[PDB]
Amino acid sequence: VSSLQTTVEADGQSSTAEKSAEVTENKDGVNVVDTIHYKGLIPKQKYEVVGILYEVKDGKLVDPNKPITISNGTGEYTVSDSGEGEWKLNFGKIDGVEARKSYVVYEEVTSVENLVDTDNDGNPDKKHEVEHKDPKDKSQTFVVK
Ligand SMILES: [Mg+2]
Repeated sequence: VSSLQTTVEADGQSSTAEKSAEVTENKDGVNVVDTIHYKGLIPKQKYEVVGILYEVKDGKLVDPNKPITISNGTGEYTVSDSGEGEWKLNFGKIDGVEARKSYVVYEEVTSVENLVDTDNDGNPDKKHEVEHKDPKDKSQTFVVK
């Protein structure tokens, strides 16, 4: 049993569940970072992260097949001893973040090792996969002025 909660930071402005960060169009691009608060991951195991930034309007993806940007971060993430903790994914300074529009971060977390036995043969045969893909999550959304 596992989950991710995520917090987007756009040009130093952090979103919350209550209130999305507001930024001005940057021209040099908007710096986008996502904090991944993970729960119930397998302790001490290595995972890979794919973060995806989408344009969003009224809690629906505008163009779900055309992400603004995709980040793989450092390429490997280590779970805490408790299975709960935080990782930070940098997207970098992102072009195509436009005035009057909102953007939401989606996250996919996948174990490096097979950790899930799906057929009860006693051997893990599947990677552990956890995601947070919520287009209504203010915590993952920022607004451009
Ligand atoms: Mg198996």
